[PDB]
Amino acid sequence: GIQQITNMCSHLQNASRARLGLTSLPNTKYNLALALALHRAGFISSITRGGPHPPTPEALMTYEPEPVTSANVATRRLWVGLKYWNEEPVLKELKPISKPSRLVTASLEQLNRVARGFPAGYMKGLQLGECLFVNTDRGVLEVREAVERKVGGLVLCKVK
Amino acid sequence: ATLNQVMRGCRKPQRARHAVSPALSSIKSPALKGVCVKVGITRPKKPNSGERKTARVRLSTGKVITAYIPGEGHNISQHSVVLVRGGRAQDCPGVRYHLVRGALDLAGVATRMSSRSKYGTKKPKKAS
Amino acid sequence: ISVRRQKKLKIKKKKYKKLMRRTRNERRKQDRL
Amino acid sequence: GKGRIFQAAKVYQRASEAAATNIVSGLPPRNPPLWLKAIESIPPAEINTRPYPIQHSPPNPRARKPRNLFRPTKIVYPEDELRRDFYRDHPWELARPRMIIELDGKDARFLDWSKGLRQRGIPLSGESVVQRQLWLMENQGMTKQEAYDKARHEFYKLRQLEQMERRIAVEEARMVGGYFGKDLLTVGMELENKTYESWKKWATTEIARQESARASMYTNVVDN
RNA sequence: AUAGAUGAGUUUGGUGAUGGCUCUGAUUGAACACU
RNA sequence: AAGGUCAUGGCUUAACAAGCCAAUAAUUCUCUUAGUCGAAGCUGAAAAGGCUGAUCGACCACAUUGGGAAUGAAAAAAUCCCAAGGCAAAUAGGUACAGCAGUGAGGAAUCUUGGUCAAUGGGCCCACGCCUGAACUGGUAACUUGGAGGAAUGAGACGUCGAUUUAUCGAGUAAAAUUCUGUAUACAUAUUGAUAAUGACAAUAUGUACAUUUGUCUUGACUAAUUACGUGCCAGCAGUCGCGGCAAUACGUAAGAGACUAGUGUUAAUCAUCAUAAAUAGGUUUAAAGGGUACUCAGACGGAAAAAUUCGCCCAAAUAUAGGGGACAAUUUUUCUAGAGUUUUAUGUAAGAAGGUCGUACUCUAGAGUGGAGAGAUAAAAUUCUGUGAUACCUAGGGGACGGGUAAAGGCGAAGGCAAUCUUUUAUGUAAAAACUGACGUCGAAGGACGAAGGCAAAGGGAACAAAAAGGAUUAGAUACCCCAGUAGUCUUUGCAGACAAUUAUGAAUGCCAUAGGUUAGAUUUUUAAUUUAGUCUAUAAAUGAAAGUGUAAGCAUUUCACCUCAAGAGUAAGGCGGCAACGCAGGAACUGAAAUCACUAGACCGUUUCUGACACCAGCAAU
RNA sequence: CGCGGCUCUGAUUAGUGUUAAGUCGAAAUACGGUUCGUGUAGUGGAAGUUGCACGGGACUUAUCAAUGUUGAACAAUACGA
Ligand SMILES: [K+]
Ligand SMILES: [K+]
Ligand SMILES: [K+]
Ligand SMILES: [K+]
Ligand SMILES: [K+]
Ligand SMILES: [K+]
Ligand SMILES: [K+]
Ligand SMILES: [K+]
Ligand SMILES: [K+]
Ligand SMILES: [K+]
Ligand SMILES: [K+]
Ligand SMILES: [Mg+2]
Ligand SMILES: [Mg+2]
Ligand SMILES: [Mg+2]
Ligand SMILES: [Mg+2]
Ligand SMILES: [Mg+2]
Ligand SMILES: [Mg+2]
Ligand SMILES: [Mg+2]
Ligand SMILES: [Mg+2]
Ligand SMILES: [Mg+2]
Ligand SMILES: [Mg+2]
Ligand SMILES: [Mg+2]
Ligand SMILES: [Mg+2]
Ligand SMILES: [Mg+2]
Ligand SMILES: [Mg+2]
Ligand SMILES: [Mg+2]
Ligand SMILES: [Mg+2]
Ligand SMILES: [Mg+2]
Ligand SMILES: [Mg+2]
Ligand SMILES: [Mg+2]
Ligand SMILES: [Mg+2]
Ligand SMILES: [Mg+2]
Ligand SMILES: [Mg+2]
Ligand SMILES: [Mg+2]
Ligand SMILES: [Mg+2]
Ligand SMILES: [Mg+2]
Ligand SMILES: [Mg+2]
Ligand SMILES: [Mg+2]
Ligand SMILES: [Mg+2]
Ligand SMILES: [Mg+2]
Ligand SMILES: [Mg+2]
Ligand SMILES: [Mg+2]
Ligand SMILES: [Mg+2]
Ligand SMILES: [Mg+2]
Ligand SMILES: [Mg+2]
Ligand SMILES: [Mg+2]
Ligand SMILES: [Mg+2]
Ligand SMILES: [Mg+2]
Ligand SMILES: [Mg+2]
Ligand SMILES: [Mg+2]
Ligand SMILES: [Mg+2]
Ligand SMILES: [Mg+2]
Ligand SMILES: [Mg+2]
Ligand SMILES: [Mg+2]
Ligand SMILES: [Mg+2]
Ligand SMILES: [Mg+2]
Ligand SMILES: [Mg+2]
Ligand SMILES: [Mg+2]
Ligand SMILES: [Mg+2]
Ligand SMILES: [Mg+2]
Ligand SMILES: [Mg+2]
Ligand SMILES: [Mg+2]
Ligand SMILES: [Mg+2]
Ligand SMILES: [Mg+2]
Repeated sequence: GIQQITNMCSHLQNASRARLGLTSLPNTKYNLALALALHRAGFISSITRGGPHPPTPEALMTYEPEPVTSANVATRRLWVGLKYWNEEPVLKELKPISKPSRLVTASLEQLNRVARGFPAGYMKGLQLGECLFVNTDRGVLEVREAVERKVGGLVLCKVK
Repeated sequence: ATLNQVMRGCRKPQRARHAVSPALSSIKSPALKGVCVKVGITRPKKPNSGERKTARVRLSTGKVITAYIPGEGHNISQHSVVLVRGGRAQDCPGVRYHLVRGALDLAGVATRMSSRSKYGTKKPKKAS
Repeated sequence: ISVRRQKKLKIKKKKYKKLMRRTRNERRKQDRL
Repeated sequence: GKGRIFQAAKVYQRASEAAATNIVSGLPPRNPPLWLKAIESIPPAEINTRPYPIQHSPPNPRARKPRNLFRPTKIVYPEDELRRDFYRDHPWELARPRMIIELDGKDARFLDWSKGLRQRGIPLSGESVVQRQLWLMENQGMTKQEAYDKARHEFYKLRQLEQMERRIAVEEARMVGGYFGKDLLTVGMELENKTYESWKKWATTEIARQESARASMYTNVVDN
């Protein structure tokens, strides 16, 4: 549920605050959807499903993950590579917007307004560097990827 | 508070602040007429010193209040109809009102030159 | 709350506790216990 | 946060920006520091990032929530098990002084343990037996015990000749008019004499304290 | 409707906070005083 | 089952069944207040903004108050019937201005007892026409808004006026004077509101003519703008902070200066200021604010991989017919094992309870014990004990509670709390391996349960301790602190009671973030010592914080419950509930303030520590 | 007519607010000169004070009788502050 996305956001903040080169997440399709969007937006370096121990650092892309079955699904985890440029984490802040207590949904015209830096609904306008990820019927997208495809949906979190 | 606590009515109006002139603020009136029950003197509190000319007025609404008499020298006394407005004497406790100088029986300061509109003083007309 | 301010509540609670003991008899006559 | 803000990694970025424009608007900027162009193309290296350290030993597979992932691991070699076995069977082999000071770090270039225990550059020590044992136990397929006995016996025959040569070398020297200085057996005893005396003085001076304080314990000062 | 988001005086020996009060803006089916 | 109905529905009826809605207030009742609504009015940058509920439109209700029916297509009446009090009426049976204008009263406060049915609308009428306080128009009020309310030139009248560096600085391009305009407005003409005809009253256009006021506030800072004199904590000013005590830019006067202007100030109110009740969007260690506790009904929230259904969600609206998209959401289905649990006697352990004991000391009794005048108390004493033999030293019996060492930053329980010992009895929790169930979870208003000490009630117990009461001292006085004694009470059993600095001044729970040194109970190992699980504490990093500090959280996030909204009054009053009572729960307003409040910094102080100087002291000599 | 609610008034009586210039003590802040506070039960002109348990928002304010070492001679072309 949305609680896992909320844990994924606070965990990545703590892993970047600690300047960790790697970090693990519970293996769920929802966490994978947000991680693929962060990687697609350029905030993380890699995504790899593995066990409770991180794969070999050097051979990370050519890593061969074993098939996921009911005999090991309980130990699978998503390993994320974190970026740090100019003595600063590239994924500094991950502020959630929709929470377990309330799921915030935005319309296409509200996202068009938030994309240019104007408040709309419970959201606020985006500034230089900030990003916004929306969970739509076309997958987890960035607010500028959503307005291009002309869809709304559930707002997940704002990435500074 | 949580969304559930707010939905049940946790947000309530803040406790009201007492007005400067409750006898006028309670009924939205700018001024009220009254009869002078007593005309005497009040003593300021610790810092200031002197004798403040005050009057015990019985408003047309029934309330008995203490009003400050602005200016130097007055004409009202017992059984005198005067107009009361808001504003208080800061150093006098219980004096939460002022008397209008151009009122019914209270006269304006005769030898007043500056701020005549505050003391109900007609222009000397010495030029004409 | 500091000890200085708690002593203000300490006196207000003792004065009240002392008032009820004193007027307990007349409150018992008027059926107000 | 008691620590201070160190911006040592951004001296170039900060210095290059301050030199871009002139403080007196309307004039060309002055010449920058002389070091600005020197490190123009030598940026600092990334610091404070915690990577997955080298795993010198296989990590515990049964662990489901492992801790200390960013902690360096202990370096262990197959020889550690062998060194502990030898030096526990030969404790007095640790009394032979060994120089762990390096000369040029090129010791392992002339070590061919297929020949024997005597190599170039290193002395005949318990390490030679461990390296010779490991070679036999890996190449000739011997077992831990078999390879141990072989390299161990070769090591004894060499030590015996070293001790037999000291005695004979001194015995023949005197047969042709050769005399030597004091030996450890004599020097060692003289040092004990000088130290034994210091104890005698302490005991003699410390016993007088007890006998005096003991006799004075009773309050016999009346002198009846 | 994409220009629209602002402060000030006042607690303390002093400093930083907390927290009210007042002023700064707009207005009235208003009243009163001087005009 | 039958009837009725376009059709549906106990809508109606008969016969059977005992259901249906609700459980967190459905339902009912009391008190207080109010016409409701709209970008209708005001207001904010904004929020499903806030406030109001005038003029405008919509809706509701009412026509002195109360109680009613008929007529009619339809009550949609200022109609009708009835009663009561007011006014009028008496042998009558009218009237109620919340229709227009108007009067009296109340009030800080809101206007003409006009003209016309010419225009628009409505009633009656074959038609013509009649009626219309609807309406249109004239009047009153700066209440508000909009507009006008004068432009250009103006140099030596070699004049005046006020300051003053008596010759400088200002009034001052200001005035006078000169040259133009013809604004509101007045008058005249024409057109028009109206056409089949009808003009109450006025608008617009054109021509001619006219140059008409100043007023008010402020002037220490916030806040634009200064001096002189007078006054002397007086008189007074004051929105906030403040000013005034004899050389006041703060009061009063004079002049100047800064502003708005037919208005200007003040009072009252509303929004905003005020993330100052925070849904958007707050907070509770030390400042307002975490419930004494966690098992729990309602409620909120809560895994993995697929599927059905809703079509929630999105395109996406206009309260959108009909469709599309499939991540997510709701109900449901099937699988999975990471959460949560069960089994495998764990170890360790002052959780709890029952029935029995042990011991050190104390205490009483007895032995006309031994001994033979003191003892105990306190800083010192006194009251007090002792020749009826004390204290001291013993022997033999009885009684009641209490729990030495071990002992630790130790442990246990939801908390309160739990420490001698044997047996009996009780739920959790922790470690390692396997096996098992398969989301069965977290939080939790209320109800119920538990809840320290003191206390109430009853029946026991009674050594010791000890509120009360009393005595002796100390003291200026001494309820007191100290002392001789001493009753409740503490203990046992059964109930009541429910308040605590019930504390980590920190609710419970979940995910997560870098180290170091100890310590508690296990586990693994090459059991040396390392590794590891779950606790606890110390000191730090990143960070966080008002800081103190925290850093297994007061960090990053999330869930849920409780609670807070300036001080003071006040956790008080009244009504209510619980209790035998004591008290508990719940919980205001009036009056009065501009401050209360927290952490830190540097000092000073301490009947505070440790030092350093001085005839400061000690000692000695001399002196008053 | 009765019961209930509500409003006003009431001999007598309680509480609290404000008010520099009165009086009686010295309770708190330092070890405040009896540690201070919480609860509960008494007590005293008043602040106070007593019992019982509890909290630190008081004692972490903590700073050696382990008294501190001939830890391998001397001399050489070695060694040389
Ligand atoms: K508090
Ligand atoms: K009328
Ligand atoms: K007409
Ligand atoms: K001040
Ligand atoms: K659909
Ligand atoms: K759908
Ligand atoms: K406790
Ligand atoms: K006693
Ligand atoms: K006494
Ligand atoms: K530990
Ligand atoms: K914080
Ligand atoms: Mg004041
Ligand atoms: Mg003036
Ligand atoms: Mg201070
Ligand atoms: Mg009404
Ligand atoms: Mg009437
Ligand atoms: Mg009147
Ligand atoms: Mg007509
Ligand atoms: Mg006709
Ligand atoms: Mg004209
Ligand atoms: Mg006509
Ligand atoms: Mg100024
Ligand atoms: Mg003035
Ligand atoms: Mg003045
Ligand atoms: Mg005007
Ligand atoms: Mg608590
Ligand atoms: Mg409670
Ligand atoms: Mg409490
Ligand atoms: Mg299954
Ligand atoms: Mg299985
Ligand atoms: Mg489990
Ligand atoms: Mg056991
Ligand atoms: Mg005898
Ligand atoms: Mg005897
Ligand atoms: Mg006993
Ligand atoms: Mg013990
Ligand atoms: Mg436990
Ligand atoms: Mg629970
Ligand atoms: Mg409860
Ligand atoms: Mg009890
Ligand atoms: Mg009891
Ligand atoms: Mg009893
Ligand atoms: Mg007990
Ligand atoms: Mg009970
Ligand atoms: Mg307790
Ligand atoms: Mg709770
Ligand atoms: Mg512990
Ligand atoms: Mg710490
Ligand atoms: Mg209060
Ligand atoms: Mg009260
Ligand atoms: Mg009560
Ligand atoms: Mg309460
Ligand atoms: Mg200090
Ligand atoms: Mg002297
Ligand atoms: Mg002397
Ligand atoms: Mg003399
Ligand atoms: Mg009375
Ligand atoms: Mg005391
Ligand atoms: Mg004292
Ligand atoms: Mg004391
Ligand atoms: Mg006490
Ligand atoms: Mg007594
Ligand atoms: Mg203290
Ligand atoms: Mg301290």
